Amino acid sequence: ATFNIINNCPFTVWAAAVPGGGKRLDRGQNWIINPGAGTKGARVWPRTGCNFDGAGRGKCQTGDCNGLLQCQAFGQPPNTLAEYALNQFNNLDFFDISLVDGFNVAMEFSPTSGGCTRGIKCTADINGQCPNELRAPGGCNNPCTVFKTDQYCCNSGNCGLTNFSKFFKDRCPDAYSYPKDDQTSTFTCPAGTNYKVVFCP
Repeated sequence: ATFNIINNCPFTVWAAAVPGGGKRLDRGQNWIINPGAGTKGARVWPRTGCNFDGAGRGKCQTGDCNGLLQCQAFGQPPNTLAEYALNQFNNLDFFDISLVDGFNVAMEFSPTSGGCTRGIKCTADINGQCPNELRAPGGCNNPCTVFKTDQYCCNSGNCGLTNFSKFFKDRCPDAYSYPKDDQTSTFTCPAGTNYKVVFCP
């Protein structure tokens, strides 16, 4: 599996991936990663508002991963997430866009190879429309992050759509809006598919 991570936003985005690291992308720049077979628990995300020194150490306003350009850890919300697990189940990759850790930048997460043709987008103006309760510098947090209750965070295994997850779900129906939003947010492709993650598609 190859992932082509493309910045189509009219501002610099510091792509991040675990596994993969990170890369500063001006508009139109891309970054190709090649996660190992069977990678799981993986993410790709955009970061905005970054200032890094020449060693790649500093801070991002959104999606910061322990202050590194080359991420080895997940990012600080809010950050729009491309999540994937290669060869997760019955020879299928399972992939999704998640807003469970908020939204910073619009995203497409789609297969590029001919064996899979259905992908995922989240392109609404979530930052502009974000509930004031959820706003954070550079983005729009999920209520689980903000309020940290079972109702939003699903630790008990029960939860559902809430007013604040519905904000996201109405706008990006194909993305996870809350942890257990599986039924309408789980995408699959045959193992061996290649993908793209596009910021501001």
